Amino acid sequence: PVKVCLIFAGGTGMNVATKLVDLGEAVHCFDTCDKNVVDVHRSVNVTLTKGTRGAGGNRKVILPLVRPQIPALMDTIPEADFYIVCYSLGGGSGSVLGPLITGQLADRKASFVSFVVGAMESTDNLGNDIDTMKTLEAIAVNKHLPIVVNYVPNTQGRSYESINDEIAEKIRKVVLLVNQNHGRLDVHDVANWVRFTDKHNYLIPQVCELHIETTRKDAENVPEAISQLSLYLDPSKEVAFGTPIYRKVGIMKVDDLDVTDDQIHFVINSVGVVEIMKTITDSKLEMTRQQSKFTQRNPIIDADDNVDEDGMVV
Ligand SMILES: Nc1nc2c(ncn2[C@@H]2O[C@H](COP(=O)(O)OP(=O)(O)O)[C@@H](O)[C@H]2O)c(=O)[nH]1
Ligand SMILES: [Mg+2]
Repeated sequence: PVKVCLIFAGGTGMNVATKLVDLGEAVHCFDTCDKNVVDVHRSVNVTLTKGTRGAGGNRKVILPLVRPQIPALMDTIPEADFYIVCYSLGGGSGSVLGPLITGQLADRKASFVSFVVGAMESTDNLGNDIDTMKTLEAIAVNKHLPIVVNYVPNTQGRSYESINDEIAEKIRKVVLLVNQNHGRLDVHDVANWVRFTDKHNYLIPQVCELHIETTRKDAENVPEAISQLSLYLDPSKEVAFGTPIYRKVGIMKVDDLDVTDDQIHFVINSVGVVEIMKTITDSKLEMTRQQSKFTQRNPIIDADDNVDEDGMVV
């Protein structure tokens, strides 16, 4: 089984994919149309679904069209010791394909994390965010498995180019983490970090946040940490901080040119998902208020107007 499989879905998904082209065969893209297919995508895997050809937008409309086709997509995905799934919560295709695929990985009893974007353009985007987050929490519950995600809100003002750019970087860091070439760091360890419910049975499988941090201080400030996993380049600087239920260390190799940071900390928690939802729901609400506070003029035809079948008023 390959070391890591990288799944992207939808527009955002493939846009983030173009920056990870150098990983070639490890990258698998999926969309409902080719709207976002560029040239650097031939260096990687690409699959589009039938019947759909890129419309919504609408997840309710896309789901039943793509559901039957999932078995087939799964076949285009080899066994892996870890997976990364990436897509937007805001659109219609990524926010369907992604969770559908996520559900299959969970039946592979696989070890995986997800990178998702909070789209913030419209009450469509916002509404979709909520539904997809809700979807992910239902899968967690039904499959009894934490659904671990790095959440990136499209902060007002900031360019998608920029937002995509940091997601790419965070993905590399996870690719490093699971590149199996560390000291003390087992493949079984990594599974136990991200699938903490398998051994910690008193804990509740739910949607969790993944925090990636390059300082000990930054990691400690992650609230109500559940499951930590640290990489050190200088083993001496190793410190056990915070209060996670699960903690595991590995050591990095200096001759590894992947290593671009003195120390990386991968911290899963869940308490912060509440606020994410509060923000998103409050945004939708404030927009929705102005939407239904808008008023239009009365018509400029009335019942004295002779109107034919084509709408002609002569
Ligand atoms: N960060 C980021 N956000 C994007 C990008 N493209 C689109 N968006 C935002 O994400 C939402 C969904 O877009 P898209 O990924 O094309 O949806 P999908 O293909 O139907 O799954 C849009 O409404 C925008 O809010 C991107 O490349 N990066
Ligand atoms: Mg699209």
